[PDB]
Amino acid sequence: SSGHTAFLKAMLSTGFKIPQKGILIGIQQSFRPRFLGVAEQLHNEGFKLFATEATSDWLNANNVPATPVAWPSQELSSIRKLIRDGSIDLVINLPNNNTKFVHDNYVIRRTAVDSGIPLLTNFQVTKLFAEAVQ
Repeated sequence: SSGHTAFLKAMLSTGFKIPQKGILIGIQQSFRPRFLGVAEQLHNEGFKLFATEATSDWLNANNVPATPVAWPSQELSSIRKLIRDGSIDLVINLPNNNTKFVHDNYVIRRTAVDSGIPLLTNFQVTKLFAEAVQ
């Protein structure tokens, strides 16, 4: 494979650029309790949050606004379309053992990297990305 327009634009970046638009949130259902706090914090900082339907509804039900998106396999807007037109400039995709979503998660991570979008796949990092008031 190769990278294209989105990727080249990323190679022109400085390295200090911090996401501003929206954040796609992908997490295993069972990890919801611990993540809610980080989500709320990201929201309270001006980020628009996007998540797969079930997760988006859970977020909203817990005072954290979020827009639902469809799983690539179940194509609710398309994740690639959002990443493609700049609505999502950061992707949080943490481990998920659900067989039903393993490929979708692979595809989501690959789409982010292919377009030079920062990808957070560890909760530690993600955890500080929010507290840092960043």
